[PDB]
Amino acid sequence: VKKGFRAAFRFQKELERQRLLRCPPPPVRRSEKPNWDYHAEIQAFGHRLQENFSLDLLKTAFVNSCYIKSEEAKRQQLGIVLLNLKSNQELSEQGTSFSQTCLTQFLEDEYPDMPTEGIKNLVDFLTGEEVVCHVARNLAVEQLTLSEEFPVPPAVLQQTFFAVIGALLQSSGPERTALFIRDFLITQMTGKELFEMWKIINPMGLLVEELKKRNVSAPESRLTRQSGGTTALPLYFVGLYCDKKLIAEGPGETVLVAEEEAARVALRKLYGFTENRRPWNYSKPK
Amino acid sequence: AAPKNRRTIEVNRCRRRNPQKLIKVKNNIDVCPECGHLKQKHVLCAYCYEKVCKETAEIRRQIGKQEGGPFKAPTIETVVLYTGETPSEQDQGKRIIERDRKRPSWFTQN
Amino acid sequence: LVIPPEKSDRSIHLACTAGIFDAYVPPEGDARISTERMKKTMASQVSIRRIKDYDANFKIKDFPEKAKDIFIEAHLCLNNSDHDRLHTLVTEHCFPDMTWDIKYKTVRWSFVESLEPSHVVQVRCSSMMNQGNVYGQITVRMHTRQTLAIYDRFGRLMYGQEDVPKDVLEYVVFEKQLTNPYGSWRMHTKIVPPWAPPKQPILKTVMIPGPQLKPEEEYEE
Amino acid sequence: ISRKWEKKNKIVYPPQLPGEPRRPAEIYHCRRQIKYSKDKMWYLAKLIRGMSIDQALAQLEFNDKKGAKIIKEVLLEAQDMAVRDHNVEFRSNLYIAESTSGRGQCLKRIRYHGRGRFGIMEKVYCHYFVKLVEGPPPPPEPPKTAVAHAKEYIQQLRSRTIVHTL
Amino acid sequence: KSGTWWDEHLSEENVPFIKQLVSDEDKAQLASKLCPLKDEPWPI
Amino acid sequence: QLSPTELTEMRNDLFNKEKARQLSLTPRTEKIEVKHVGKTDPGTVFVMNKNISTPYSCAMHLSEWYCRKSILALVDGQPWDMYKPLTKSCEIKFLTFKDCDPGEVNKAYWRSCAMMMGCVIERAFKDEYMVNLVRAPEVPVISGAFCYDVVLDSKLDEWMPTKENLRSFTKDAHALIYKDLPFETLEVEAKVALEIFQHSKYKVDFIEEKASQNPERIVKLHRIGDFIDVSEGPLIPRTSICFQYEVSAVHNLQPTQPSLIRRFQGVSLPVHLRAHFTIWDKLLERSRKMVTED
Amino acid sequence: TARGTPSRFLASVLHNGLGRYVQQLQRLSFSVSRDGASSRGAREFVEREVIDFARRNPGVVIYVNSRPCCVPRVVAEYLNGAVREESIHCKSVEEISTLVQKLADQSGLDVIRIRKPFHTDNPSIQGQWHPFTNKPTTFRGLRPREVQDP
Amino acid sequence: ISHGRVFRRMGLGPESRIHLLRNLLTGLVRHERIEAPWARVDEMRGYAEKLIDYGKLGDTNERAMRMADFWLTEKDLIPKLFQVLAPRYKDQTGGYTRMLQIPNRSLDRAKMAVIEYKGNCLPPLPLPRRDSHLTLLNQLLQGLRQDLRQSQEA
Ligand SMILES: [Mg+2]
Ligand SMILES: [Mg+2]
Ligand SMILES: [Zn+2]
Repeated sequence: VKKGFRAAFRFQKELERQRLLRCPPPPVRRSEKPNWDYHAEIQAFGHRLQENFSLDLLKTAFVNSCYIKSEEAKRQQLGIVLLNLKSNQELSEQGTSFSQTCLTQFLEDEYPDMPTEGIKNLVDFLTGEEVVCHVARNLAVEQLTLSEEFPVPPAVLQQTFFAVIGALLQSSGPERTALFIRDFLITQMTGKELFEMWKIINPMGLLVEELKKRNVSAPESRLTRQSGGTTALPLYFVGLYCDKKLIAEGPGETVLVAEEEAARVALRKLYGFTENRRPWNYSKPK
Repeated sequence: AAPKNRRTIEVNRCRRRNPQKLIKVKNNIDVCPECGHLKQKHVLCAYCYEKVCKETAEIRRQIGKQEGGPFKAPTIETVVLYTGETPSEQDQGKRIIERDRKRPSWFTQN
Repeated sequence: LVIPPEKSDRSIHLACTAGIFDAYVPPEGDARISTERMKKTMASQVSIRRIKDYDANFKIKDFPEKAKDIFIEAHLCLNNSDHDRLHTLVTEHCFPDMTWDIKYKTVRWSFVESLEPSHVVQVRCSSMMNQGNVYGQITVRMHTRQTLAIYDRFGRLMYGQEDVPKDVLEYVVFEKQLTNPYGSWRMHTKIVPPWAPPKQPILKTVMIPGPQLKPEEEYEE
Repeated sequence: ISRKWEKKNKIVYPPQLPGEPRRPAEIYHCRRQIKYSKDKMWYLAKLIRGMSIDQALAQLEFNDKKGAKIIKEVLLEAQDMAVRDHNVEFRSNLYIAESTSGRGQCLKRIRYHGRGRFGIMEKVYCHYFVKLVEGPPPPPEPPKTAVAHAKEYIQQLRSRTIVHTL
Repeated sequence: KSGTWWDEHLSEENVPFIKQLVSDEDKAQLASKLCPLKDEPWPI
Repeated sequence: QLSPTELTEMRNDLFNKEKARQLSLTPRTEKIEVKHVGKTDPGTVFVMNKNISTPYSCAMHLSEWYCRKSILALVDGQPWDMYKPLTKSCEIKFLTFKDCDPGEVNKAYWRSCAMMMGCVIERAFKDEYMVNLVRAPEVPVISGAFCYDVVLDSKLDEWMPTKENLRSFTKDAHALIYKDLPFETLEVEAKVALEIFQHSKYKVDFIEEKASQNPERIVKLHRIGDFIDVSEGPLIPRTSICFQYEVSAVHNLQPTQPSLIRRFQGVSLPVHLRAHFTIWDKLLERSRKMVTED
Repeated sequence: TARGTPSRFLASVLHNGLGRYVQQLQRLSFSVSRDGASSRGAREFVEREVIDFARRNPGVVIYVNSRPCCVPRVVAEYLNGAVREESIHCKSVEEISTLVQKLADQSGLDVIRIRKPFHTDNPSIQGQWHPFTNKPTTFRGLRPREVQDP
Repeated sequence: ISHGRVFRRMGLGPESRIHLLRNLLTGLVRHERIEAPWARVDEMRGYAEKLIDYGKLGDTNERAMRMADFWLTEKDLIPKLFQVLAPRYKDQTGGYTRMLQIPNRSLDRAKMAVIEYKGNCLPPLPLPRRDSHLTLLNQLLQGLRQDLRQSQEA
């Protein structure tokens, strides 16, 4: 036995760290965690977003129906109305509608040649659970979300995010909310492909339909480049020629894959979603 | 000749866990149709062999009790008779070994 | 470890008896129901007189409610693994029977309803100062509905169901250490009638092995 | 010393909800202070890894090593306690998920040599550990095939990125 | 998976029968090849 | 009528409905006692569940050696499928291929092989022709080939199978063996069997014959995967028992006045009784000859 | 070393700055002591600097807890769920202010090796190079040693 | 280079090997069934057969009497050999002994086998027996044999 207390304390702390690593604890709410003040968190959230959110509207948006039901159940269990808390269904509907309209208008303005199906699919991708939940988690909406179950379900998180959007629409008008949408949902298209967002099947048929609309002749697929045709690692570049004029070229491992890629490239060119297209203008409205 | 350096645990594992040094799986194990115990195809069943050995030891003890001395080998044949059995015409003229038990089913009186 | 060394001034103190003084005979056809009677009543009256002499503040007419409460509380102790309260509620002869086979099993039990009110059927007491302690035992009959669902160590259902209530008729014998100032009525044991129907079959299938055989031995029928 | 392997038979899992699959039973058994070398016992422990409770017993019964009998006795008692104490319906429905050997407390003795020299011999002792899991033995992993190799090579080729560039 | 040999499952009656069959077949096959020039010979 | 796929779907739906009906009829859990009367492990008592437990479960209470070796179950002196649920307390014995008198085991194995041959023959035909499975004759084992009777389409009146066709049938049978599909058994009533096989006149005739034979007028049915057919008795537990399987004989039965019936013939040997290459070739050559019941 | 430590690529949280800049720091929690000699700098910072920092950063929630502790501490929590804990033990007010400003300026991503000093989701504009980029074409696409119209 | 060496090297020498084989043969003649290591119990099987051949030759033969006196350490077994053992196999021209491998010895894990004289009074040993003729393969082969016999007799 050696005299000392500092070494024993440090080793006890290291042992506690090892025990935590061996038996990870289940996650808990940040509100349940110490150093929490809901009003200050709401105000700081508004200031970080740099927009004049109304406190009452924002709190009603963060209040969900499932939390209200859970609170009523807890009141019934405790035998205790004073829990007349508004749900965020109306704000969620308003925010969802305004966001859909704003995204549709922005996509129509930026890419006029995009068809209605493409615009709808892009709007659905931007308003889907993945993008909306990612944005909410990175904006700490999930921390302020009042939900019965932790972690917050993706549908509840999306509803809370759209309720926040609707509260912003009510508080600061439509233009500020449109700027917020442009800054926080349009940016999610960065580093994304048109067909990576909108998943299509049989691009050749869609290309043929577009050429029929534009009165272009039926495209002809021709092998432009070939390498290692009779090997295990072939490369093919197939070009689509309309009236002996090249409109797109696609590479692939087989002839069918190369032709499909060429059709996809032609569709991207027709819809204006080229890789070297003009970047989205994020400059302030002046 | 002394070793030059200590051999590492990696080399030791590679030597020890080689498939040649591992125990091979025996595929000749079968089931004895009589006693139901496991046996090899080319080896007699241990259960039945032990049973036969016990019976043979009892018979030899009775034979020695009848003989009652060393260097006493009968000049005639030997027949073992169990309870409720009488000497037969074949058994006539042969030394009779009396066993105080019922004849086993496997010990068919041929 | 069976017995402490002899010639010791300190003797082992026992707060309960191994068995019943006289097992009450369960009437045949009692499930259907759900002179000698006078003699049994007189014996019960003698036992009640002894019990009241040792503790006047006692009522046989009110005992069955206390017995039912003790039964329910002891089974809830079985449910929630409250061994201290179970010890306070039952005797040392009864605790091992309840807790020995459920050490690594989950027991879920409830007391839904009582089909018939509990009735005292026999009261008897031990002889005067067997070891300086006089024990009184009361036999009660309960025709109630219970739910049982036992799970194994891995959380798999093993026997019974927690949802469907089933009729249970049972005789419970209670014992109290009258001489002990702090002694109280505790569940001593239960009596299974010979005519009682067998319990429900278990979920799993059990193989009963045949007689073991040595090499020199031969099987017999 | 450490005796944590016996405590693993005291883990009381919570009751399973009806919308859950049936949890296989797990039985831990061990034998301590066996007068045998752990290095020699390792081969016997390895031989019966992943096999069935009957094939393993057959191999141990028809193996000539001294520890085969001890491992067979351990497996027999483990099967008996799995059927009796634990809730295992069929005794043949078990497979050896784990089996291993470890060192134990040993004694040192003096070995005499010539010219007054001597050596130190150690009386080796080993422990045997076994874990049985209810259910048929898991199927052996199929050998890696040419199709799998080609797929992996193509994936490696397609995962290439231009390194040290913009 | 069990090791097998041709006469493992054969009975006492069938043990000599298969041997006789295979011996007769081998003898017939050997005898049938005694006329290479009478059975489609290659050019000499 | 319906397509063959829809007909199989309807038959499977009726089979599952009958299975559910029997399971519902099975009241809760009841304990039955099964006493083992075999030479090995005598005096064993199994406390099993009525209409649920099987002789396979009895062998699993016993050792895996019993499970693999045992092919048929003798219950109260009657043949019983290893997967057929037990209905009452009784006495049980296990029968393997290498028994002293494996007559019942041989019969069950040949019936299972005939059923598999019928299934593969039915499935290995284009939709342009009609395959009408009739019945499996109970030819003795010593004949050397199990046989099944099929009435093909009139377009195939002048058609005869080729060596490539026989090879394709053999490959389909081997694929069925590799699938390891157990021989599910179900004893249904005559009305249920008639409802199941209403589209097949030969099958309903055989069902009527079985109902006439049995005083209770119940008919046994067996299913491998999705193929459902009537059987004359118990079958082997799983298709994995068969090791060497080949169909190399199709004989046109004469006279052909009613229709051109074709008898498909095959020879099989289980894993436990496999044969050498030369012996198997001799058996195949023998089985290529026509086998006729006497 | 690099081989003994994890690594990542340069990135940002929700494309911070593309449309607007959002301060990634969300919460600062100071645990200080009233009588501890090692918390003199922390006490001075709380007295004369924390109010100005709170004014300059309205979007950061600042909690101060004066409890018995030998080692005063500061915990920074960022919008991306990252939590960083730093010690202000025996640090002057200027050092504490510099540390707080550094935590405020940090984006919350793990401070590890960055493989490339640049990041771009559109590396090429005119087209990424392929082996056929600079190669010419042949009439009828004839390969070398190939006869046309055999 | 041991090519064509029918006799193996056992014991302390040739004489020791002869004495060990003689003791094993004497025990076999006495008890008519002995278990021994496989090599040792296999080496003297031919010696036992030739001893039975000498017994058949008879006690009146001087060479046979000398051989019996040598190979039988206990002199009470010579009358047995010349009076009961030889007449028992008088009909047979050979194969008087059965040797069967048994499970290995417990201690040294040695390959063990039991040898016995045919027709002994001791209980019969379990024997390797072929499959019954009623099996599937045997029935198929019997049918093939019947068909081939019919074809031959046709
Ligand atoms: Mg000395
Ligand atoms: Mg030697
Ligand atoms: Zn045996």
